[PDB]
Amino acid sequence: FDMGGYFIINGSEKVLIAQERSAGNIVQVFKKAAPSPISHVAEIRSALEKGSRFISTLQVKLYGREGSSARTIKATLPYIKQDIPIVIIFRALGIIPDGEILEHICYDVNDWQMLEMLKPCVEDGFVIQDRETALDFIGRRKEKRIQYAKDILQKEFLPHITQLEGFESRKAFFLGYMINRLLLCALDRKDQDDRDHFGKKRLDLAGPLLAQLFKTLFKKLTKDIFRYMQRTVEELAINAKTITSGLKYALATGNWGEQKKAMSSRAGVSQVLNRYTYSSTLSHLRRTNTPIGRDGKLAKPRQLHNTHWGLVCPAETPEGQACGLVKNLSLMSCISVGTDPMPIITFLSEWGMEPLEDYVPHQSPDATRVFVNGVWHGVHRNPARLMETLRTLRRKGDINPEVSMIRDIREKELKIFTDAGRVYRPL
Amino acid sequence: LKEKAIPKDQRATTPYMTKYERARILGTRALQISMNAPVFVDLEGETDPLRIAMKELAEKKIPLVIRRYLPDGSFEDWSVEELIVD
Amino acid sequence: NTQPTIRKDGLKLVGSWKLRVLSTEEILNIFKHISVKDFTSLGFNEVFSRPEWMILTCLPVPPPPVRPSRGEDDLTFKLADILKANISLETLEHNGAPHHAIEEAESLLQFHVATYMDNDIAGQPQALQKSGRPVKSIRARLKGKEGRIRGNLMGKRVDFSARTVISGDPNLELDQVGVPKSIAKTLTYPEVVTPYNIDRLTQLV
Amino acid sequence: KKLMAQIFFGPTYYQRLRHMVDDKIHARARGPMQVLTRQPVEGRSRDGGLRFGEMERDCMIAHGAASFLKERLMEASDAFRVHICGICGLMTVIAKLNHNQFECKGCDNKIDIYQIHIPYAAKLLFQELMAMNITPRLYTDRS
Amino acid sequence: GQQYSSAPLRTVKEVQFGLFSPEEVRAISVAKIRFPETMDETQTRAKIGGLNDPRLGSIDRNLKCQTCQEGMNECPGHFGHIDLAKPVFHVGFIAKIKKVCECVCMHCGK
Amino acid sequence: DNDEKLIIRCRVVDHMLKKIENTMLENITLRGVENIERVVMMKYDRKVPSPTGEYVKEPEWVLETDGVNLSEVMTVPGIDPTRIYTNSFIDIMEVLGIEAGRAALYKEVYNVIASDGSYVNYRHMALLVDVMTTQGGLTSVTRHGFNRSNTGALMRCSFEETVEILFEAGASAELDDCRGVSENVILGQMAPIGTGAFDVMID
Amino acid sequence: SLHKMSMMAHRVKVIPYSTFRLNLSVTSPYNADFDGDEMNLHVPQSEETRAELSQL
Amino acid sequence: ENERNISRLWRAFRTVKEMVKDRGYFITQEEVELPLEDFKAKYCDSMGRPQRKMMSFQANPTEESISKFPDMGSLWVEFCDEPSVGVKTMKTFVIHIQEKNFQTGIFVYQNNITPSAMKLVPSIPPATIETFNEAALVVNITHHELVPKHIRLSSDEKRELLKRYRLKESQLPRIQRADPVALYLGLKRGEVVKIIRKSETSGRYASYRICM
Amino acid sequence: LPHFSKDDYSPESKGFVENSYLRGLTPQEFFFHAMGGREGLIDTAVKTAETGYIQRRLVKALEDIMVHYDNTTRNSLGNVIQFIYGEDGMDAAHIEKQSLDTIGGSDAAFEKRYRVDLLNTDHTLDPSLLESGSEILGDLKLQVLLDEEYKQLVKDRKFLREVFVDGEANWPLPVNIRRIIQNAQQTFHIDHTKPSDLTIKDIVLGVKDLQENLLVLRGKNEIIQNAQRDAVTLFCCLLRSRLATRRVLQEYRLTKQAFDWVLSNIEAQFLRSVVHPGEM
RNA sequence: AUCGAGAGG
DNA sequence: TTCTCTCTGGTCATGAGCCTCTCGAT
DNA sequence: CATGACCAGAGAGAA
Ligand SMILES: [Mg+2]
Ligand SMILES: [Zn+2]
Ligand SMILES: [Zn+2]
Ligand SMILES: [Zn+2]
Repeated sequence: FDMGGYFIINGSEKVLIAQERSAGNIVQVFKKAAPSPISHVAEIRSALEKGSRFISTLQVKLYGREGSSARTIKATLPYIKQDIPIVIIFRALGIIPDGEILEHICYDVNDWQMLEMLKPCVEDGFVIQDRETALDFIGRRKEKRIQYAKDILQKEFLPHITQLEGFESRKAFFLGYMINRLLLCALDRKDQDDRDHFGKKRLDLAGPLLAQLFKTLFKKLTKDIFRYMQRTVEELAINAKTITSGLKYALATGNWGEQKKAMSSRAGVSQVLNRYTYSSTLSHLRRTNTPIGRDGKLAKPRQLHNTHWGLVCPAETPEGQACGLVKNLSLMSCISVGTDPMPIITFLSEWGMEPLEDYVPHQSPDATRVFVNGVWHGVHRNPARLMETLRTLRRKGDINPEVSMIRDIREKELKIFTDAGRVYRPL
Repeated sequence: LKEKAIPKDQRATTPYMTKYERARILGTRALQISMNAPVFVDLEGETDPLRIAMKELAEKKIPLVIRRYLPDGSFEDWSVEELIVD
Repeated sequence: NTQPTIRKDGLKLVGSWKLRVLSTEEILNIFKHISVKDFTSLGFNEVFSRPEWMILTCLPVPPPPVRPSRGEDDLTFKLADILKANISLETLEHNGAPHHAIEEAESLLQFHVATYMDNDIAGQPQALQKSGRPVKSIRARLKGKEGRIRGNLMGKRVDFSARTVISGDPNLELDQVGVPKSIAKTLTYPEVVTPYNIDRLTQLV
Repeated sequence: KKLMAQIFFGPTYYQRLRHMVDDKIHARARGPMQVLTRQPVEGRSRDGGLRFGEMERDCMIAHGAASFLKERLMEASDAFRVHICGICGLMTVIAKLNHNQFECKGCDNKIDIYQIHIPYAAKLLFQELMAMNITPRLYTDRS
Repeated sequence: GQQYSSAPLRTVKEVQFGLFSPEEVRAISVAKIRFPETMDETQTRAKIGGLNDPRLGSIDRNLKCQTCQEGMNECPGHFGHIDLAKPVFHVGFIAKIKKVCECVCMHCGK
Repeated sequence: DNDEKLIIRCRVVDHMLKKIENTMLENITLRGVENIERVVMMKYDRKVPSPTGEYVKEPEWVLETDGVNLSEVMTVPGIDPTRIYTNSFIDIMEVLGIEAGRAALYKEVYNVIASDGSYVNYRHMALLVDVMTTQGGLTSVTRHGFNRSNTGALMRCSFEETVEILFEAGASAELDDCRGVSENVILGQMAPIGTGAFDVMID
Repeated sequence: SLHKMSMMAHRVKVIPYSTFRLNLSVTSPYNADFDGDEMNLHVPQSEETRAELSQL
Repeated sequence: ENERNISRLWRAFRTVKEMVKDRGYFITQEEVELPLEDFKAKYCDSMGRPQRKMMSFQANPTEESISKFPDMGSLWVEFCDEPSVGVKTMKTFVIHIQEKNFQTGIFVYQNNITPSAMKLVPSIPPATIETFNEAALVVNITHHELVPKHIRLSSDEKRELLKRYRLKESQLPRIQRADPVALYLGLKRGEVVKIIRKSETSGRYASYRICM
Repeated sequence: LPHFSKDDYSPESKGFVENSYLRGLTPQEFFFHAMGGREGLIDTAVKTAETGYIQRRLVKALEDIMVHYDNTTRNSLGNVIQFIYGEDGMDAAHIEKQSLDTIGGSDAAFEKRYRVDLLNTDHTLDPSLLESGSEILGDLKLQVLLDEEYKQLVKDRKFLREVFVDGEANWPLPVNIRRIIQNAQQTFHIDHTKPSDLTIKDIVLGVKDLQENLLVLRGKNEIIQNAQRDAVTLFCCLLRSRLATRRVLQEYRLTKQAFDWVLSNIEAQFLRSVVHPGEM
C-alpha cells in the first residue's frame, strides 16, 4: 500500500512540500494607493527559464494623480538610478518617430483617448530625437556611457524576450504592449489584475527544488575544481562530499540551502513523512506551502479563491495561523512538468504567425497576438483555424497534453504555456 | 518625613475592615498559630489554624493593628478590635 | 568656531562642516571638558550619568554565571573576539603600524563591542558566529516575549504546579475540583507539626 | 423502567485520536531547575514546571492576592539572596559567611552592607545590565 | 538554603539608574581579563588566569573564589574588566551621543 | 436650463487654457464643506417628553456624513450646533476640548462593545478613557502612548521596547520609585496590592 | 487567562481516574469545554496564601 | 448677497459677549441677545456693510469677581476689519493695550494672522492679550452637549483642593493651555478649573484639571 | 465558476444556497459555502491574536490603577485618575439595574402617585391607610413637610430627566429596594387591611436621616462633604422615589417596625456595596 | 542548547 | 535675503493569544 | 507582514 513519493535521509522518511509562488514573465497592472504620487504601475517579473534563474523587475509607472495634469509615463530600468521616460527608451531601441512609437503602443488609430493620454510622453522626450542621444541619457558616475546603455538594453531589459543583440524590435513592441495595458487600466477600460488567480501561480515540486539546490552546489564543486587546477600549476581531487552533503543537509533539516540560516529563508521545505494513518501519509504527500509570510492579517491569500475549484481542496487546510496558506491538492489534480516550447514556436511560425518585426499595426488591425510563455512572438489572422489545429494536435498527442492553450477572443489574444509547475485537472 | 502620623480623632478611612485586610489578618494569625503560638480563645474542638484565626476574629481577640497609608505618606492606625467586620 | 552638520554612517559620525570623521578620543575629550551645569540642564547627573561615560574606555567583564557553558556560550565567543581584537590593536600600537591599518583595528574593535552589547543594527552587519549562527546579543537576550524580563521575571515556570485533561462531573460541588490520585501524591503542602495535628501527621508519615 | 424519551440509536463510525490523558498528565513539586536562570525546566519529559505566565500574574493582581503572587514568583521559582553595598547599591560585595567578613572593593566599605531576597533571574538581569555598562543601584531606604 | 548571613535583610525601595564610570569598573573588577582563551594553557584540566578563571566564580563546583569560599549555589558572580587600547562607542547611545554632539561646540565645553 | 444641452463657454482675456481647465475641474468648489464627500437624509425615532409629560416617539430627520470637517459644518445655519456629533472623537477633542473628548471616546468604546450585544459596567471603560485623557489630550494604549510616560523605569520596560527604555534610564539617571507593581514582581517583593496595601503590627 | 475568573480557588477532592474534574456550572468563567481541554493547578505553600485563596 | 457674513459676524459677537460674561464680567443678558436687526442698526454702515472697529467694547468685572479675584479687571475686546492681520497691525493693537494699562486684551481677527505678530503677543509682562478667530466664535463651543461646566478656581480654592486630597501639583489631571475651553475662559498655566459633569453612576460628579 | 456563463448576477450564480443541510448542497453551493466558511476560519484565526495583543496592552497600561484608602483612584506616582471610583465609589458587584420611577409617566400619573394634600379632602391619605388618618386633615404644619417632600421629588424628576435625556429609567444602582420591600412584607406578614402606625413624620424624617447615614467618604470638610453628597445623588433619587409617603403607606403597607427595618437594611446593604481600598 | 517543523484547546 | 513654515517619500521599526505538547537536525 | 513617525530635503510665505 506504500505510495512512494518520499526520500530516506539518514534513515528518516522526508517529504518535499510544494512551494507555491507567482508565475514569472506575466504582466500585471496595479492601481496605487490614494496618497501615492504615481497612479498605476505595469509590472513584469522577468525570469530566464534555462540558465541563471535570476529575476529582473521592470516597472512602467504612470506618474500623476487621477485628477492631475502633466501625466507622464516613465520606466524603471535595472541599473539606472532614475526612471527614464518611455519615448527615450523607444528611441534608444531605434524607434525614432513619434508616430511609430504610438503605433507600437496604440493598436487602433481611432482611439483618441489613449493617444491623448500619450501626448505628454511625446512632449516629455521631445528633447531627445535621435537614437544615440537617447542611449546617452543614462545615469553613470562618455562613449562608454552609450556603450553601457547599449549593453543594458539587451542584457537586463526584458531578459526573458532574449539577451542576444539585434532584437530591439521585439522588446520595443513588448514595452508598448505593457504600456497599452497600463493605459487600458488607467482609462477604466480593464480592471486591476487579480494577484490571487491560481493560473498566475506556480507550484515548485520536488524536481525544481532539487534542481535549484543542485545548480548551486554543482557550481561550488566546479569552483573548487578550478581552484585545485590553479593551485596545481606544475604538478581526481574532486570533492564529492560537496554535492552529497549538500543534498543531504537540505533534505534533512528542511532549510533549502548550503548551511545558510536566514539566507535560505525557505525553511521547512523538507519534513518528516507523517505515518500516523494511511490517509495522514497520503495527505502529507500532497501538501502545499506558500511562504509569502507566516504572520499578519493576510486576508486575500488565505481565502478560497474561485480558481481553486478542481485543483485545491476546499475543506482541507490547517486552522489558526497558516490557515489558507497551507493547501491540499484535489484528487484528480496534477501539476505540469516542463516542455520545450521551441517545437510549438516553430509550428506557429509554419502555420501563419507573422513575426513581430514584420508586424505593422495599422496594416493588420484585427490580428490576434500570440504569446508562448509570456513572450510576444508575433501576430496571426484567422485564429479560429489555428486554434482548431492546435487543439486537434494536443488531443492527438502531437502536442504535449500538459501544454495549455487559451484563445481570448474579445481581446484578440492567444496564450500558450509550456511552463513547469501549473496545476491542471482532467475533464 | 518625620512622624507622618494622624490623630485618632481626625480619621477618615472606612471604619469597616476591608476584605483584603481581613484576608491578611486571618492569614497572619493562621501562620502564627500553625507555629505553636498561644491561642487566646477556647478552641471548642477545632484544630485548623485558619478556623482558629477566624474564631479569634469573631471574638475580637486578635491584637494586631492595620496601618492604612494615604498617598501623600500619612497613615491611620486602626486596631483590629475597633474595625467593623461585615 | 564653526561647527559641522553631523550625520550617521555605520557606527561612526561624520560632518559636512561647510568633511572628516570624528574619533572616539575626539568626541570623548570634548566630553570631559563640559561644565557641570550643562550636564544637568542636558538631563544628566554629575554623580551617576556624565556624557563622557556614554563612550566606553574599559569594558566590564561579567562572571561565568552570566555566561556559563560540553558547550560554550556565545557571549564568551564574542568576549574572546573583543579581547583578541583589543590585544591586536595593542600589538599594532607597539609595532608602529601603518596609517590606516589602525582604522581596521579600531573599526572592528568597535564593531565587536557594539555587537556584544546589541547585534541587530542597520547597515546589516549581521555578525554571525560559529556554525553560521548570528551572535545572540545581551540586548536580544533580555528582549522579547521569551526574553529575560517578559519570560523569567514577569512570568516563570513554578514548582507545585500540575496540568492535565479535564472532564465534568454531575456529582461534585461547584467550588470543588477533582484531583487524580497520582497528582495528589506528587504535590505536597508543608505543615508545621503541632499538638492539634501531630497524630494525623504521624499517621501520614 | 422505560425512558419517556425515545432515543436516536445506531451505528456510527468513530475514531480514536492521538491525544490520551496518561501521555498528557503532569505534576511537579520542586523538581530540577535550569542552569542559566535557575528556574524550573520546561517539559513533562524532563519533569518540568508549568508556566505562571504574566496573564496569570494579571489575574492574581486583579484578585488582590499579593502574597500568593510573590510566593509563585519567589519560593516556588528561583528565589535567591544577594549581598549589596550600602553606598554603591550594587551586588559587588565580597561576603564570606564562614568567617563573617563582607567587603566592597573600591568603595572601601565593610560595615554598611545589606542582604536582600530577589529572584535569581533578577540577579541575572542586574548583572547583565552591569555588563551592558548600566548601573542598577538598589537602596534599602527612600531618600 | 544559602547559609545564614550577619548582614541585615531589608527590602529594595529605590532603584537609581546611571552609567558606569571607568574609574568604578576599575575599582570593582577583581581580575584583568588579559587572555581570551577560557581554559588554561596547553588545553589542560584547568581555567587560565587570562579570562574565566580568576575568582570570578568556580566552574568545577568546588568551593573556591575571591574571598568567598562559597559553592556555586551561594556565589554571586564577581565582575572583572578589560582595558581597551582606545575608547569606543556604546550602541544604544550612538543616537544620544550624536544628538549631544549635534549641538555642543567642539572647542568650548558649553 | 431650458435648452436641452447644458454648455459653458469660457475665453481668456493655447496650452494655458488647459491649465485654466485643470484649475476649474479640480480646485473650484461649487458648494458644500471641504471634506464632506457624501451626505444622506435618515429618520431617527427619538423619544422626547410630550406636553402631558410622558415620553413619546418624535422621529426627526438627521443627516449622516461621509467625511469630517467638524469646525466648519458646526457653524452652519439650520442645524443644532449643541447636538452635533462625529465618530472621530479626536476632532471632538480638537474643537470642543478634552472633556468633550472623554465623553465621545467613551461613547465610541461603549458602542463597539454594545454592537455585539455585550454589556460591560460603566466604571471599567470609564477608567480606561479617564486614563487615556487624564493627561493633556489623547494618550493611546500602545508603545508611543502610555509607555513613554514618567511611569518609573522597570514597569515601562516590561511592555515594549525593553532595552531602549533601560538605556534611556541609564543615560538620564532615572530614579525608580519601586511602588509600581511590575517593579515589585521583578524584585520578588510583596507589591502594594490589596493584601499589601497596608502594614500589620501588634497592639 | 483573560479574567480574574480564569483563576479561582477550589476545594480538593481526590478521585480515582486521570482527569481533572469540575462542576458544569464553572465552565463559563473558564471558557472550559470537555473536548480535549487541559487545565492547570497551583498549590499554596504558606498559611496566609492558603488564606488568600480561600478568602478572595 | 453677503448677509451671510453679517449673520456670522453677529453670531461671533454674541459668543464673545457670552465668553466675557462667563469669564466674570458685567455684561447684561438682555444685552447679549441683541436681535440681528438691532445689530445691523448699530454696526452696519450706510452701505449695509458692517464696519467692526466700532464693535470693540470695554468690559468691567462684576462685584462677585472682585470679591473672588481683586486683580481681574480692565478687559477691552477689539474686532479687526483688516483681514490677514500683519505684525504691525498687531503693533497697532499691542501698543494700544499697553498705553492704557489693561490687564488683558482679546484680539478677534479674520481669516489669518502672521507668525511675526504671534511672537510679540507676550510683549508686556503684566498685560495678557489673547488672539481669536471669528470662524471659531461663530458657535459657542461651551453650549454643546458634551461640554460640561468648567469653573475657574480661585488661588485659595486650589490651595484647599491640594490640601484636602493631600495632593501635589503634578498629581492633578491636566488641561491643555490651548484647549478650546481653557482658551474660552483665559486659563493661565497653573490655574485649576473644576468640572461639574453629569454621571451615569452618581448623577453629579466633580473632576478637576490644572492648566499646563 | 466555469460552469456559468459570463455576466450572470443570478442568486445561485453568486452564492445563494436555496437548499438546506437536510436536503443537501449542490457542488456549486458546496464550493460557495466553503468560500464563506474559509473566511470565517481566517477571521477566527487572526482575531484571536489581535484581541490577545489588545488585552495585553490594556492590562499593562492600566495595571497600576488601584483604589486608595481615601477612595481616590490613583497610580504608581500617586496621580489622580478618578477622585472617586466609578464616579460613585461602589464595587461593580452588588449593583443591579433598578428603575427610577420619577422618570417617565405623565405628570398626572406622577402626582397621583406621590402627591398627598392634607389640605384637600380628596387628595389626603385616607384613614384606611393610617392610624392618624382623620386627625391629619388640615394641619398646615404637616403639609409643610409633605410639600417639602413633594418639591424634592419634583426637583429630582427634572434632574433625572436632564441626566438621562432619552427618558431611560432602569440603571445599575447599589441597593435593590424592591427585594427589601418584599422581604419586609414577608418577614412581618403585612395583611394589607389594617392601617399602618407610621406618623407622616416617621416616614419623612426617617428617609432624610437615612440619606444622611449613607456614607462613602468621611472627611469632615466641605470639599469632601460635597463630594459625598455628589456620590449618593442618583441613589438618593431612587431612595426618595421608593420611600415617598404615599408609596410607603398605600402601595407598601409598612408598619413602623417594618419601615425601620427597611431603613437599617438599606444602610447595611449600601455600606457593604462600597469598594474596598486596595481593589485593583 | 539552538534553530526549525507539526499539532492541541 | 532670513526665518520660520509647512510638510511628504525613504527609511527603519515595531510588536504581533496564551499556554501546552511532541518531534528532529545541528 | 504592514502601518506609520522622523528628518531632510525643497518650495514657500512675510518684514
Ligand atoms: Mg475546547
Ligand atoms: Zn560599594
Ligand atoms: Zn565567589
Ligand atoms: Zn567653542
